[PDB]
Amino acid sequence: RWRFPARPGT
Amino acid sequence: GLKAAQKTLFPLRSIDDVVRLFAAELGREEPDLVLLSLVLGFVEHFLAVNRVGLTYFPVADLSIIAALYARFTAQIRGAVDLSLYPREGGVSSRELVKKVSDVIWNSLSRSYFKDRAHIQSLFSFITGTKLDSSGVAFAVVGACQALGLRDVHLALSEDHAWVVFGPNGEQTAEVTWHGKGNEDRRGQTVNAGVAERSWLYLKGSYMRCDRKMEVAFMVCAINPSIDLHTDSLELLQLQQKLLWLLYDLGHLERYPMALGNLADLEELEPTPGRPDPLTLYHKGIASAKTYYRDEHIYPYMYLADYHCRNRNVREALQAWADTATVIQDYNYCREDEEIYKEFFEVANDVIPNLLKEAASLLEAGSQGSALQDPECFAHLLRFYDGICKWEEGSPTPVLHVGWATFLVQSLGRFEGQVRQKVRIVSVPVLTFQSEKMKGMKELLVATKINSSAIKLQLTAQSQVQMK
Repeated sequence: RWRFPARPGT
Repeated sequence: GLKAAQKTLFPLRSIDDVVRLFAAELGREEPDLVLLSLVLGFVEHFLAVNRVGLTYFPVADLSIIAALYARFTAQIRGAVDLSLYPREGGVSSRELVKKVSDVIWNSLSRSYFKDRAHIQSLFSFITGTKLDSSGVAFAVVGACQALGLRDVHLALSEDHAWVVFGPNGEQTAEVTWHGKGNEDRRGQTVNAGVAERSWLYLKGSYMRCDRKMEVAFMVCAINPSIDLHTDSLELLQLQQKLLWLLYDLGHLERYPMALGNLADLEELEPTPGRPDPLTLYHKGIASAKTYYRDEHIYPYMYLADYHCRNRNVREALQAWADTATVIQDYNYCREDEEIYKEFFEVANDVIPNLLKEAASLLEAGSQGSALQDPECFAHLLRFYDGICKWEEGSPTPVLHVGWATFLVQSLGRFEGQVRQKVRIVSVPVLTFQSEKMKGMKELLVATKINSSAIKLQLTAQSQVQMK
């Protein structure tokens, strides 16, 4: 999937 | 575009050769964002997307990288005619930035899943005509550098990206989309969002990158995921080494989230002779306090997640309390849903699971339990106080009855004798900022908490069932 770069958590 | 001195390290045959390239570029007047993003994307493609044939490292030949570089620069130079947009005095115009944003946007595949992994780099843009949300903003900044527009820089909040430019770097422009089913605002400033005190625009305490920090962003944007269960060790190592390179040069000083990321990688695989993860998490918090008015949420979330993973209940609760003390001074707005989801998961899943285990361990005779520590009960109360204060003055509510059962359960995990020790005072000792928690003070020390009364106080609900 996609997470904003360097957001914490999984 | 590519100068002779940029080419001498190719071919890149290892992680360390990629690090050497980054070192060389970070030593130049301005690191070449296009070169570096193409290299990362190439290496990521062959280590995470398609590992067929891999024996050690995907060798990056100059001919291959230069041809991708040339495709990018040809596309941007041909589509953006600079003569149409005269530049006074090292300053780009809003019209020029919008033109570059339109060229990138208009190049993308008509229809694709925007939420995929591995679509962050200029390698994805060239080979797949696909970019994720923040990738579009990075690509606009890389295009602007390739055009000679030294004043155009990446701006980052904790959940969005845009650009700054112009006289003194003081202008802002939207260049990409945010979230799912929001309306484009490309070309516009971020001033309405700053004025409304949303988390998305950090009350104006967002990051204004220089070129070195744009390099740090692309490094943080590396995605080692191969699938849901497997990461590339190679890409983890590369990311970790590049982050230390940037750290040593000073380029993470103003980048809290990168410091958290580095701490996370050190916990997974410690580098001998480097700072502990905790030191790095604290450095991230210090960066937010020093450069961003202590208006960031994620420095504290990074710290809390580390304590949670290590089942340090006390320190996890303290860091989530600190998280909530930041959010309390924001207004919850329409496009802040990601941080609502994070608070919801902590209050209604993560904390309940931590306290359930703590309850079992206390039953088995644990000593020094968070459940027998009034300071830990105070941190739980401070967490909810900050969320209630966040809701005050907001255009959209936060709390609802689906929070209330978890609050009652969590409160109940501390015995009355522990709860009684906290002294709640007006302006272990705790002061509440929120009107909702002030009204709940009375209920917090009974041996058996009054569930219905708590529910009434936490929510907009003011009546009970008629029959």
